[PDB]
Amino acid sequence: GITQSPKYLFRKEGQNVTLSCEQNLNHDAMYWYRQDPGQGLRLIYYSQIVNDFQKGDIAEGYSVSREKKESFPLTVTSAQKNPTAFYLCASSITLSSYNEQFFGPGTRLTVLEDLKNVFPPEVAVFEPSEAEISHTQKATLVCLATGFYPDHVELSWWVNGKEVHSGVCTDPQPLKEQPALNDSRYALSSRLRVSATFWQDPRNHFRCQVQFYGLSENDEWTQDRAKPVTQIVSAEAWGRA
Amino acid sequence: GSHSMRYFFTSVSRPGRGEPRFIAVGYVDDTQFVRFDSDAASQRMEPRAPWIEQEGPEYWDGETRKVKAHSQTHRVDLGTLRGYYNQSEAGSHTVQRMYGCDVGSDWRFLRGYHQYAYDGKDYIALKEDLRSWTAADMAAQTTKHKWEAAHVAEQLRAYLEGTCVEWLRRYLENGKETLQRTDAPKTHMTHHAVSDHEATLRCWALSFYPAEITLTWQRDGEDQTQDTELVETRPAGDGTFQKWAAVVVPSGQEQRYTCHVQHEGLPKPLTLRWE
Amino acid sequence: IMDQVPFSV
Amino acid sequence: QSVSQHNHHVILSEAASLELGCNYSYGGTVNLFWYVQYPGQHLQLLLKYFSGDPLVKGIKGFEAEFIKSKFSFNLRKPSVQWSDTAEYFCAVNARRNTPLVFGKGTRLSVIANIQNPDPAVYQLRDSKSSDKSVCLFTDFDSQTNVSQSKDSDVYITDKCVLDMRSMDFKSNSAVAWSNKSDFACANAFNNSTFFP
Amino acid sequence: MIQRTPKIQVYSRHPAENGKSNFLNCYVSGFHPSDIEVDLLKNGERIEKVEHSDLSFSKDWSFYLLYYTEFTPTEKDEYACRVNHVTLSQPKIVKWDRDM
Repeated sequence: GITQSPKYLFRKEGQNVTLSCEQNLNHDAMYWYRQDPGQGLRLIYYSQIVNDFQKGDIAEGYSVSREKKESFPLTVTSAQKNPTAFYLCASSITLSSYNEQFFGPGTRLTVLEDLKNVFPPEVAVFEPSEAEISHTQKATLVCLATGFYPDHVELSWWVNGKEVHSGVCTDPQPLKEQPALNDSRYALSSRLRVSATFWQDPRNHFRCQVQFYGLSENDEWTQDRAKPVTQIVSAEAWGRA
Repeated sequence: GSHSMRYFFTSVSRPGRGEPRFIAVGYVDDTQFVRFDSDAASQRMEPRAPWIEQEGPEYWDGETRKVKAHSQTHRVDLGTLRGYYNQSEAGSHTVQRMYGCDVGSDWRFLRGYHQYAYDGKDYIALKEDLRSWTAADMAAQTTKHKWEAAHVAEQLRAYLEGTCVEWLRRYLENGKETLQRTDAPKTHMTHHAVSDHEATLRCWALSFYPAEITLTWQRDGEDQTQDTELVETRPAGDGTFQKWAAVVVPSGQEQRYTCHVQHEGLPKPLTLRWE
Repeated sequence: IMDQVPFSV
Repeated sequence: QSVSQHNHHVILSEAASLELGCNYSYGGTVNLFWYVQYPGQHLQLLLKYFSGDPLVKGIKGFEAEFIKSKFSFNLRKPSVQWSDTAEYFCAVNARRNTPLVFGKGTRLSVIANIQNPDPAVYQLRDSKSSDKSVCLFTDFDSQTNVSQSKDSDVYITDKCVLDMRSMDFKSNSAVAWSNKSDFACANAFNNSTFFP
Repeated sequence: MIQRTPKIQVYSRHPAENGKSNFLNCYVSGFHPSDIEVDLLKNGERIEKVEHSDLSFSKDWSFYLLYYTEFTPTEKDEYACRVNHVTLSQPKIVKWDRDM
C-alpha cells in the first residue's frame, strides 16, 4: 500500500525537511495534503503521473518532485512558518473521477527549537483493585506514561502476545505535568478492562507498550543523560488468583 | 441509421529535441468536429464543425484539460514502451489510441471499443464485452496484467456505455441538419479510347455523405473484376466524398457494361451505362 | 466529449 | 469548485438517526465519495457513487443519496452506534482532469449509552511494587462531568469510554494521581458513588 | 518497425471548368510513420498558401491527410502534388489529371 514518513517528526528553525511518500500500488496519481483543524483537507501538490506535478491551493512554501512513479517526496522549506501541521499523502490509479484516493497514515511535523528538553516516557502498569473485582466482577488495568517530551507517543495493549483493542480506551490528549510552563513534559494514561475471571488467571500476561518518537541515530547529543532517541518503553503485569 | 462517435490520438516522440508531437481529433460519423495540435499556438481544443459552436466556454476548458492529460500519458508510455522493447533512446516512435461508441438506428448503445497501437501495430485492445483485454505480444501482456489488476475496464465501460452514447445523441440532435442529412451521390461516366479496340469507362460518384458507398461493374448482368480499377474513397474538402471505378472494355461493346451505385441517400440503386 | 485521463501502459 | 458540509459538529445519542449534508458547486457530471476518519486511524473510503442507483449502500449500515438536481450527496444512517464517532468527509470530482475536492468535514460525537451505572472510585497499585498508585473513577453515567484538576500537583484525566464488546458493556473512566502526601483517592474527584 | 508507402490522389473538389474557381486537393493515405511532406505545385513551382487537414488514421493504424488550396484551372497551367516520405528514395510527383 502507501507508506510515508513516521507518524511524528520535528524540525528546527531555518532547516528544511523532506517528507517521503511511497506506494507499490502501480498508481499514476499521487497527492499531498495538509489537514488543518477547521479547514479540512487542503491540497498542497498533486502529481497526475511521473515527471508531472501541479500546485494545489497552499503550494506556497513547499516543493515536490516525481522522478519515480513510486515516490512523491514533499519538502517543507524554512519559508513555511507553521509551528505544527498534519500532512497526508494519497494516491489513486489515475486522476479520473472514478478512482478513489487511498491515504497514508499521516505525519505530524512540529517546530522544536530546543532539543535539550526531549525526554522519553516512563511507563508503569497499575493492577486492578479487589474492591472493583468484588463489586463489578470486572478488572481494570491502568497504564501510565509520564515525563516525555514532545507529546509524540503511541500506546498499545498486548495480552498473551497479541495486541488487543476491545475494552481499551486511551486519553485523547496528554496532560501537562507542569501546566504553567510552555516546555512542560507530558503524561498519558490508558485503561484495559477485562473480566475478573481473566485477570485472576495467573497464566495471563498483560503488557502496555508506548512507542516514543524522538531523536534519530544521526542526531548530535552532547548531554550527560542518555540520548532520547526513538524507542519503545513497556511495563507488564501478570494475573493474580 | 447507425451512428458513431470516435476519438483519435497520435503521439510521435522527438527525442533530444523536446516533447512528443501530439494531435487529437474527434469524429461523429464521418464529420470531424474538434481538434488539438501540440504545435499550434492556441494550446486549446478547437472547433471544426458548426454545431459544436453551441457549447459554452466550460466545455472547451474541460476538453482542453482532458486532451492534454491524454498527451501526458502517451509521453510516459513512449518511455515505458521504449524500455519494454529494449529500444534505443535516439529513435523516434509512435503511440496511437482510438476509442468511441456505436449506436443503432434507435440511437441505443450498440458497441464500444478502445484500442492502442505502438509504431503502427496492434498493442492492446478492449474486447467486445468491455471487461477484458487482448494483448498482441509479450510486452503488451505486462500492460494487460497491469490494467486488469487496476480494473480500468470498469471506468472505460462506464464512459463507452454511458457518457459516450449520451453525448453522441446530443451531437446528433444539435447537428441534425448536417449529421442526419444524407447526400445522395451525383454520378456520371466518362469514356476514353486507349486504342482502336479498347476503351476506358470510368464511373464517378461525387459529393455524397456519408462516405460508405459501393461501386460495382457488371457485364451482361454478371459481376466484373478483371480490368476493373477502384480507388479509395477520398474527401472532397467540403464534408462530402468522392469515388470512381474504371474498366477497360472492347470498343463497340460498351453497352454491355453497367455501373451500380449503392448509397444511403439513394432511394433505389443507380444503374449507369455508356450508351 | 472524450474520456478522462487514461492509465499508463 | 467547493464542497459544503453544513454541520460542523453533530452530537447524537445512540440509536438516533444520522443525516450529514453535502453539497457541491460544480455544474457538470461528477463522481461522489464519503470518507471516514476514525480516531487514531487514517482516512478510508466509506462509500462512493460510481454509476447507476442514486441510493448508494455503504459499509456499516451507511447510505448516501445522489440527487443531481439539488447537487447533494447526503449521508444517512438510521441507527448510529458509539463506534461511529469519527470525522466524516465528503468529496466530489468534476471529470475535467482536476483533483478530488474534499469538504471541510463533520465531526460526529455519539453519546455512549450506559445501561447500569455504578459510580465508584478505586485505588490501583503499581505492578512493579513501587508504592505508587492511581485513582480510578469509573462506571458513571455519560451526563457526569469530570472537571479538571484544581492543583498542578494533582493530575486528573478527561473521561474515557471503553467497550467490552464481548459482554456488550460500555463504561466511563477517569484517572487521577499525585505525588503529594495529603493526596488520597477519597477526595481525588470531589471537584466533580461507591467508596471501598 | 512497419513502414507504409503513402497512396496519393490529386483531384479537384468540383468538376474542373476552365476559368472557374475551384479547390485543388492532394489526398495522402495509408502511410506510416506520420512524418510526411506534401506540396501543391503549379507549373513546377510550389503554391504558397496551402492548408491541410488534421492528422487521423484508419483502422489499420495507417495515417491519412488532405492537402488543399484554392485555384482556377486553365488550359495551359499544369498542376501536381509533390510527396516525400521515409519510404520514398525520391520525392514523388503526381500530375493532376482532370478525369482522375
